[PDB]
Amino acid sequence: PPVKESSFVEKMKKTGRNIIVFYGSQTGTAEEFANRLSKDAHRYGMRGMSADPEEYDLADLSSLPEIDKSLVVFCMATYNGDPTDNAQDFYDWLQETDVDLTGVKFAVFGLGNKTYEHFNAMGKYVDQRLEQLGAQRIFELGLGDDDGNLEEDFITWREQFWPAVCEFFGVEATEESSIRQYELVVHEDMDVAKVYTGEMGRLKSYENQKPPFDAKNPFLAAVTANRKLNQGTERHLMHLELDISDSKIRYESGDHVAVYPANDSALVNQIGEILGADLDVIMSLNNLDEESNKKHPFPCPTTYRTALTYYLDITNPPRTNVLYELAQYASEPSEQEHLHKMASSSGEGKELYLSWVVEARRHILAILQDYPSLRPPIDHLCELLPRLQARYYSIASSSKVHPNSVHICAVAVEYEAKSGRVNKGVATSWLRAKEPAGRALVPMFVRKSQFRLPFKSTTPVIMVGPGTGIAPFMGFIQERAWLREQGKEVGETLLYYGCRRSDEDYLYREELARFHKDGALTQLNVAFSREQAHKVYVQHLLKRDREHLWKLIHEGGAHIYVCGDARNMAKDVQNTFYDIVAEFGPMEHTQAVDYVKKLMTKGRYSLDVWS
Ligand SMILES: Cc1cc2nc3c(=O)[nH]c(=O)nc-3n(C[C@H](O)[C@H](O)[C@H](O)COP(=O)(O)OP(=O)(O)OC[C@H]3O[C@@H](n4cnc5c(N)ncnc54)[C@H](O)[C@@H]3O)c2cc1C
Ligand SMILES: Cc1cc2nc3c(=O)[nH]c(=O)nc-3n(C[C@H](O)[C@H](O)[C@H](O)COP(=O)(O)O)c2cc1C
Repeated sequence: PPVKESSFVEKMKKTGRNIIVFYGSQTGTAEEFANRLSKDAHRYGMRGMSADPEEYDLADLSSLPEIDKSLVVFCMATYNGDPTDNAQDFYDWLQETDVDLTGVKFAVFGLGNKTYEHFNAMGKYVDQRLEQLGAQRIFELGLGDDDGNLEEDFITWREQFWPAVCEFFGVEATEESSIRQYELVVHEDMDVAKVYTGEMGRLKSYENQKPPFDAKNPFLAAVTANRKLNQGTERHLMHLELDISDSKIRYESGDHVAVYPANDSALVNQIGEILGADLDVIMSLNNLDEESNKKHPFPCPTTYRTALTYYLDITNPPRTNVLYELAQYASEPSEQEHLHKMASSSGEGKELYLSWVVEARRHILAILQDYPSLRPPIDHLCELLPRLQARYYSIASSSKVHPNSVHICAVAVEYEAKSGRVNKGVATSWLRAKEPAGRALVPMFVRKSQFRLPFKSTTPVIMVGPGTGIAPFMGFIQERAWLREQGKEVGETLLYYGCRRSDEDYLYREELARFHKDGALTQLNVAFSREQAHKVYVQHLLKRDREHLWKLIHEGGAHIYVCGDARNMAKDVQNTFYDIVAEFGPMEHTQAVDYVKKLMTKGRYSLDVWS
């Protein structure tokens, strides 16, 4: 229960703001969009501020009309058909309230991914609900699809949004001058005890650990084990064990473990070297808006090296506003023009951004090397880069068997980018380098999920997780085996797993064989996709066992679980379940779909997919 800030409307009145942009974000994408819209206000004679709804009480929206030409914008992401954690309060409020929002003007931009049944559910709800409550829409709902290109969807919406705002309120495009949000303050003689060295919350919080641990106060768990899971050399799949003893962290199979990684030191050093900057300068970036709660873009004071290493994202392709602001620092005309045009909503500038930056997966260093005239000051770059996010992993262990250890099953990311270089996954490269052996510590925390084994030990379980999708099921199988050892009555436990070849990347091969031998796994159905000319996938095995699965589903009350790739595997497995139901019900495809979607609402078809 966070302590709410005082009314955001009064803050707007006291600081001359007429527009406030709220963000529902978990990976920081909606947060950036909000900040971008907020900063935009200035270019149209208005003044905005972005804000975390969790820190506020949206009921004060009814007071917003008290400000002339006032407006509120919501940039909301959706997660599993639900609101972001930080937007749950606001969501619950929209449902319970009956407050009259007459006079309130709003606009909504939703961040979603079409590869989901509930595409932009949050953005759609917020947009619809504010209207039901009496507020009037000032611009159409935005539907950003992260499966195509979200950045482009924002550009398009934004380009139309402002002219519509200006026309309704009768304001002009007062043109654009580079404006810093922070001021640099170099520190020449500061006590080392006050310089952030990578911690996420309070100073020295990593050195002096105190519970409870969470996203703002992660627990530095020792890496007790880090072994290679795959047999061959095509790729690198690994199994790590994080010791959470004395952390008091609670967890259950199905939960996720998040880790705060460190960027590649070489990459950090090269960025500093190409900019001719001294990365060991101790400094702070202080907000020019002395009223804002966001005093720095990241924990300060600190060195540029530490910022680029633990607080800043220096690997993902930079967004258009970043390249736009950096353009001023490119001394070669043609290069200044290419960067400037990256923010176009159409044409060659847009196409170049999509192919040369996004498709080629060029990170900031690559751009600095490919456009050699671009030499921005390090301090402004640090202000522009997005924050380094934590990465989530499906805990591969059962707390009933390993209450003081959190297991991770992950594939190391390393690929040839069309940018011509080899790109390395931040968290996995970092995880892979951690050696059991001070100790190898990993800053982490647990996030509870709704992916859970049936409450009743007798309820049948059908698990589908090819590749790394196996990771929560190792926890499930462990727990189910443990239940049998405790004398309990355990229903059928079926695993449908898949890999390329039994001698290449069959994860947990020995463990799964043991569980099967001992009866913990009623069936171990493995699809080896490359051992023959045609592909053999998990859904092929499900179709093969359609008769039995239907019996378990329709008569046994079986629970279905699907983990892994959400792009193709999940949809294909879902389609196969449609076919099974349709044939054995029997019923028309349309009803089969409803039947399966119903199982999802009744908690009997759960997902843990990602891209
Ligand atoms: C809820 C959830 C559960 C997850 N569970 C697990 C898990 O249990 N095990 C696991 O291994 N992962 C899991 N992940 C994925 C994990 O969170 C990270 O996204 C993954 O490990 C990569 O992170 P990274 O920092 O190593 O790579 P990053 O530096 O974050 O880079 C990731 C990006 O690289 C790009 N990329 C990757 N390959 C290519 C390529 N070949 N060509 C072009 N672009 C490419 C993509 O844009 C990808 O988004 C899960 C993710 C979520 C959201
Ligand atoms: C675990 C997970 C679940 C998601 N579930 C949904 C969903 O149900 N619907 C949707 O439209 N998008 C979904 N998305 C996509 C996000 O809404 C989209 O990537 C958004 O840009 C993230 O914004 P953020 O960085 O501000 O949190 C999901 C993404 C992840 C990683």
